[PDB]
Amino acid sequence: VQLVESGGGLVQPGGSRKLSCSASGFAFSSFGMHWVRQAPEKGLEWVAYISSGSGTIYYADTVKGRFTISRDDPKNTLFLQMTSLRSEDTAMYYCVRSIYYYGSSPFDFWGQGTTLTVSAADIVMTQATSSVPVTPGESVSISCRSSKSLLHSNGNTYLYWFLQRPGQSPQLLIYRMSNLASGVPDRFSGSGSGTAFTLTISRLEAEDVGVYYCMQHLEYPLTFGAGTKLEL
Amino acid sequence: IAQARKLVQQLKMEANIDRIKVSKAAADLMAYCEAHAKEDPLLTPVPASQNPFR
Amino acid sequence: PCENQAWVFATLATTVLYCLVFLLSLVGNSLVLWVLVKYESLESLTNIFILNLCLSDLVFACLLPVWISPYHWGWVLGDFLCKLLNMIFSISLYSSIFFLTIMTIHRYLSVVSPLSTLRVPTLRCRVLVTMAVWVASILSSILDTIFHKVLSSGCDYSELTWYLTSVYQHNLFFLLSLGIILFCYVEILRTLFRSRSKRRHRTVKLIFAIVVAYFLSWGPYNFTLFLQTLFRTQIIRSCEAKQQLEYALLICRNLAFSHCCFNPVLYVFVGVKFRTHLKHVLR
Amino acid sequence: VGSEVSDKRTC
Amino acid sequence: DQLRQEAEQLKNQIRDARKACADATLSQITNNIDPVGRIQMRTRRTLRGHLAKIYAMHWGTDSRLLVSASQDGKLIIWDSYTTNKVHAIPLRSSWVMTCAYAPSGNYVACGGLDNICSIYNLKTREGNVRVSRELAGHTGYLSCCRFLDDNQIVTSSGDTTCALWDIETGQQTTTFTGHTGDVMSLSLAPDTRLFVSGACDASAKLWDVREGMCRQTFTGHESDINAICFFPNGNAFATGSDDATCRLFDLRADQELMTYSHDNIICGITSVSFSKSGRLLLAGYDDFNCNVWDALKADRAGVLAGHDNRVSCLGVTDDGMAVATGSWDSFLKIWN
Amino acid sequence: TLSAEDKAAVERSKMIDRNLREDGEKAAREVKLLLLGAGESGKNTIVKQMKTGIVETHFTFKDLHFKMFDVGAQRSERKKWIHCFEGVTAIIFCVALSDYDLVMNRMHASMKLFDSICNNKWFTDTSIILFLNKKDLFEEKIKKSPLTICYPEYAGSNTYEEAAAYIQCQFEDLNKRKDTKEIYTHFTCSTDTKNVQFVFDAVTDVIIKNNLKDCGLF
Repeated sequence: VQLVESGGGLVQPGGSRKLSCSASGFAFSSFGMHWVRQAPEKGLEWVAYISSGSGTIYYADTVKGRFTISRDDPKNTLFLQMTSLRSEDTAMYYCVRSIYYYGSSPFDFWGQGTTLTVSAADIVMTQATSSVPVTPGESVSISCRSSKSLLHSNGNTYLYWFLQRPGQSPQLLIYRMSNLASGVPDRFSGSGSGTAFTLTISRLEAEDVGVYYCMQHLEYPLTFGAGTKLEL
Repeated sequence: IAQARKLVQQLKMEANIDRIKVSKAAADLMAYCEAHAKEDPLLTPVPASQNPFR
Repeated sequence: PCENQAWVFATLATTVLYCLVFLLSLVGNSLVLWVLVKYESLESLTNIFILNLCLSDLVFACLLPVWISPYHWGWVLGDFLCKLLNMIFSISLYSSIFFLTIMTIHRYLSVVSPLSTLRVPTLRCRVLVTMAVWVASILSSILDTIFHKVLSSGCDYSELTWYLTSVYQHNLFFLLSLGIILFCYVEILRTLFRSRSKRRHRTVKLIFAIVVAYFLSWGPYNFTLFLQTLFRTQIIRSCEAKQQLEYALLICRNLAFSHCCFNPVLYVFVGVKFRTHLKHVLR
Repeated sequence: VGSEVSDKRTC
Repeated sequence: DQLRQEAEQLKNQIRDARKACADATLSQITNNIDPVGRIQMRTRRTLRGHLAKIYAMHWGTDSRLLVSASQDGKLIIWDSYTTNKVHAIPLRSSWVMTCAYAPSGNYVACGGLDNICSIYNLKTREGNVRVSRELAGHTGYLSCCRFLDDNQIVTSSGDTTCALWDIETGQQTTTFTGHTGDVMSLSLAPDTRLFVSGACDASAKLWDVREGMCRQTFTGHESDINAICFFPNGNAFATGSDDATCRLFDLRADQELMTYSHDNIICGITSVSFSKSGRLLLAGYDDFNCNVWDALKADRAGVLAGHDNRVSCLGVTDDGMAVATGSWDSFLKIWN
Repeated sequence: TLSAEDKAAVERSKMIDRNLREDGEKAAREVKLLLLGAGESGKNTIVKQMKTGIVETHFTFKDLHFKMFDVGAQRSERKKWIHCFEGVTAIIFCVALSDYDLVMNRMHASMKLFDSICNNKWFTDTSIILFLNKKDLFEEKIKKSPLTICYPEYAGSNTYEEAAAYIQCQFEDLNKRKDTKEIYTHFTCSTDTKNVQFVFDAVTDVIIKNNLKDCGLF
């Protein structure tokens, strides 16, 4: 399972460009796909979403109107056509897959990313602690706050946690505030209720350094957090 | 000699099984269905506060 | 001049047989709709045609009791409501006839060339043909709304020309439908006769009964309407003949409107599949 | 077409 | 023939031991117990989507997901709370008569007239359902399949044998022989140390999974045995036969306690299952409806008559909240 | 009412339903044919033409796909799994005309088997095609071996035509429900190769009758 994106570069303002992502190693036709971008020295931001069956497409109000998403199932490729690029569209776009059924693990695999440089009612998630001095071995608790109650009438609290190692792509840790992602060590535990959440690590190692992000999925648009650095 | 095999089973096993009386046996079945009766959602039906299937 | 001595008898006959037909059609079509919805699947052309014909008959029966009122105290509903109701009437009638014809064509296709029917068509085409039949009925009915007003004679066509046009259109549609039905059923019967078959007597009987019922329902009524459209143009001045023509029109109109209750018996429940499904439902 | 009502009198 | 006469002599001894232990009856003990009232169940969900007869179904351990097998060649994993289809697994052989759900929830199993049990992996890195292993080695059709854990399965076949498999190697760890007819139903004890099998020779046998020998043999029925179900305690089990008669056997007493037979029922019994407390005994029949039997007084206390054909599968959730019946009319129904 | 994840789950369920309907529509085009022949009744001969449990053969003829199910490898009880095959278009049955002499006589056993499946509970409205194969040897065997050794109640000559007609009449006489079921007797012609044509004609007749039944005209 790997996703490689092709495209990007230096584009003059007012121009157009198409980003392509090649997917191999999994059933592409059964997965929904997202575009998530990271501005230089800033947090994550949602762009677009295309579903399996191509029957539901959503965009963020920032890019709606000029950005278009599409998929080609027989060729296993994902497309994003951009028109009238502004100076706020300079970022490194990542491709995230997601499948939705009972017991699924959305936002499980992220791509490597392509750098794109140009010349020159939403739920808000608060992660106040931008940095924490840490030592290997101690327990670390990282919290994130919300504005609206993420506890639906079904009983699921739609909160997601991600890890971004230095020089790497975001990786899923906890989905729906309580369930661990596959391949994640058991020292990660998630809890919380209502609009306040926390993430606890029992024994920190040298491979847990990075930035922690909190995301909601109760309703679109999916808004990310601000990040919490965990340098040692 | 297919019956050779069949023979020993009925002897070694079937003949010698310590068997209890039907009364002791049945008392225990009646008692399970009394201790664990309240938590049965089809004998003592549950309040529409759960019917996870309302 | 002439007096319709038949008016006193016409009022009673309408107010009795219209009510009987309305009740029977309501119960029969509701039963058919329940049976089709609960058990059958909405992907085979037969089910779609049966459901749509039953819905048209149900709408016709629901609108039927309104026309009983003018016989007693005249029409006081209004100008626009009269146009809407008289449009619904024609919509239901023409849709019923067209769906009967299309269903007969489908039966002939299925029997004569079973392999073509074996390959189920796409879902897209079925909705296309259903909408085609409905839009054809809409086109045939749209003239009445804009070409028919409320006058001293209750609701009646403003000009005699549109009356002639509607009567002749009715006659032509009946003739074309009868031709298609006869051709398809004769072909089916000949195909069944060509090869030895088991219990072919039942199918022969039901084809003959269907053709006879359709003719008896829709032939004399149109012939009497054609006689009336000749008398109204005043080519024959026999006042005595009008007295018998009025009674004939009464009987034939009742016979023609009996179709909204006769159709479900001959097209749905006489078959064994729907009858067994109804038997399962009755429990 | 047959929804119209019978004429009580006619000429 | 000397040994043959000895065997008859021992059978006389076996009958004497059983009679000596029958000091009373279950019906003579529950004479003072309060009768169970009329159990009225209503259809909450109707799970549609199958295009042919439904032959088997099984509940998950979470009491929410269930898998159903139909003779169109499809396994569907439903979400009974919302009537959603999580998965639809296409089978290589459309003649499937059994299905199973792993206690963990990672695997489902199916089998039928092709004499192969197929194990499916539901949680893979990709998004599809993959065939993990195809267990072959049986010379007859497969009747029932039950999971012991994620690596061991037990299978009853129509070749008068039951078998124990190790999935990772695909071989038979233990083979059970001693039936004189086609094995039709199989039930696992709560401790997964013993299991009972009902065959076509009107006999039920208690096997030992770790040892591999027939501990006990039960008789009494007059026709084919089609269903078996362990009591929740684990010291009794109920059987269903083609002579319109259920029976409740006992392991510690090695005898039959009660028979559930009426006078207006002449059809066979396809499925038998218990409730959470053991007070009710659900049973499916060929006459298109299911009856609720009271296990302690043998008096009928409910009729479930929402189906249009023979009820072939019947299951109760692990918490006893719902009873789901599937019949040959291609519909599942969740009753509560 | 529903979250985004619930809506996507509903969309996935609705796509599963669409694929299921497409698969069912595709499968409805195929023709189901059971081949419940007798033992040593020339089943190899009848499966020789196509132009560890259930053995399935898929051949096409005149743009109609036939699926044939040979179930003779099952050694268990026929009653327990015989209901799995209700809904088949036809049941191809094969008997050996040259097994009248070879013996329990084979012909009588074939008669009991035919009576068992013709009067079965599930097969009231399922047509049965009967093949009378291995007729080449019968032509020379009837001259040396008279048919009276097996049929004392026979008053015919030793010619092949009369004996074959007697065998066919006796096989068809075992039918009981002669209102919704038909028997299509045919003698296997190796050179003429009309077996597939006969099966096609019988299946077409069954399809026509089923369509008349479904429309409501029956």
